[PDB]
Amino acid sequence: MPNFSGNWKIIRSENFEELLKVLGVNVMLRKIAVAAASKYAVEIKQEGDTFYIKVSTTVYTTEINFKVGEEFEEQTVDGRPCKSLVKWESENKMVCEQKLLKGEGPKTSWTKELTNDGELILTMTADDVVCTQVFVRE
Repeated sequence: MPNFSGNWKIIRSENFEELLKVLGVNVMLRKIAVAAASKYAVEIKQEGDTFYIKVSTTVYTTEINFKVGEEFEEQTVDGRPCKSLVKWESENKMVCEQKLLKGEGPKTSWTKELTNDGELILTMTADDVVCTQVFVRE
C-alpha cells in the first residue's frame, strides 16, 4: 500500500539556505542549520486524511498532528507559530498554507508528495523562494 506512511531519510536539500536567508536567519546559523539538515528524518503515520508526522534531526524533533481540511497550529521553519491548513493536490500530494498567528513576514507554505518511484518530496516556500528536499524510505 504505497501511502505516505513510513520512515524517510533525506538525500537532497536544494535551496534550504535561501529559505532561511529569506526568513532573516543570520549566515552563521543558516550554515549550522544546513549542516544539521543532512540528518532530517521524517516518520509518517497516515490513516485516511489524518497525519502524524515526526520530524527529527540529530538534536531536535517535532511531531505535528493534522487532518486534511482542518485548520491546525504549527510553527514555520524559522520556528514562528502559525495557523496551518492542508489540502490534497492529487492522490499523494498535499499542500499546506501557513498564516501567522502574531507578527508579520514572508508567505510560507509546504507540500509533501510521493513520486511514482517511491521518493518523498518536500517543498517549502517562503515568498519567491522554494526549497526542495527529497527523502527515501529508511
